Amino acid sequence: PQETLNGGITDMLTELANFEKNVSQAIHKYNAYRKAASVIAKYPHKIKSGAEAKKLPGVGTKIAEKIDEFLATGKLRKLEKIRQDDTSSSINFLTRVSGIGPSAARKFVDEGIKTLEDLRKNEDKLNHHQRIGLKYFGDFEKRIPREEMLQMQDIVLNEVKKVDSEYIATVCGSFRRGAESSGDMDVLLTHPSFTSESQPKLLHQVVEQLQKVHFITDTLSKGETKFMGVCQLPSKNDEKEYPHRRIDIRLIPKDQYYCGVLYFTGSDIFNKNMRAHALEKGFTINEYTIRPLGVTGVAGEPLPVDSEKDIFDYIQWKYREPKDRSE
DNA sequence: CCGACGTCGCATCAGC
DNA sequence: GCTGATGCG
DNA sequence: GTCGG
Ligand code: NA
Ligand code: NA
Repeated sequence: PQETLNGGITDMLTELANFEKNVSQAIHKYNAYRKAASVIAKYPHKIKSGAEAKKLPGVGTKIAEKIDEFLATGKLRKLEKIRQDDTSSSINFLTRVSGIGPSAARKFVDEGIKTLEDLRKNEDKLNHHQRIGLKYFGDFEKRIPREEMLQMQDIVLNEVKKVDSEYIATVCGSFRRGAESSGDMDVLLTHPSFTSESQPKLLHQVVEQLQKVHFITDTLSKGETKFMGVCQLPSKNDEKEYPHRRIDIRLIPKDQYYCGVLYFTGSDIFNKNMRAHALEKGFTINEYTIRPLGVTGVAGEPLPVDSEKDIFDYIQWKYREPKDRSE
């Protein structure tokens, strides 16, 4: 619908969510508030009362009472109190640094480290990831327009093919689904020589090549199947430099690749629905495999999958393009 | 009432 | 040194 | 916090 409709409510809930996650360390309270904000963000009416909102799935008595207070007064007392409280605001703010989660942010604030300037003054208290998150603080909160994501895809597919024309690489996420912008880049990689019953630097070689051409600029973490790092499109010799961007690269067994591509293409709602329909047809899908279910509920051996459509055929569903996987 | 709520690879730390 | 827990994305 | 066994 429209922000003007329930943006005040959805903004209030998202702020309460962040405080649960970052200050309370109550991840489930956080996900509850976020779910409430999302169902409400999709409701195509300006909500008039908590009782109206409570009909919606994920809004309960508490959030109904909060909505009543917000509508009548324009604010939530408890959010106003958290907002001004120096400890809570600082903890919440510091978690915006990649690699600083609620635990580190609490420790920093417990010793007087509250601001980016405080972090910048205390480099030796930061691990390598947190230093990189600090270095690119502003860049990492920017969205990536699709035209840039295309240019980034072009570099990644070219360099991957240059290492070995046998690699398969798929940029997934909302971008795959036609998203006009993105938050990071999620690259899924496989090779025929890598199966579930068969890593030989096949991830390292792609990362190295991407580093050798100066696309990947920093490494947050890297092992034999998952890389998290920083990348940046090349400038134009005389043009504002592009911002640095977060990029993940996953190496997946070939026999699990299209289940991985399906899963990490999403959306989250679409995945829940396809998983649900799959159970009601006798199958279980996870990020790795589709397996048939016995009459007693015992999952059998994973079934051969060589394309996304294969999965749809198993469950007797017509192939849905990434565009049409919003839900 | 009261437990579930998504999963996991990797970096780092606790403990031995 | 090694194994397991915890934090984090 | 919300849901549901
Ligand atoms: Na409800
Ligand atoms: Na963070």
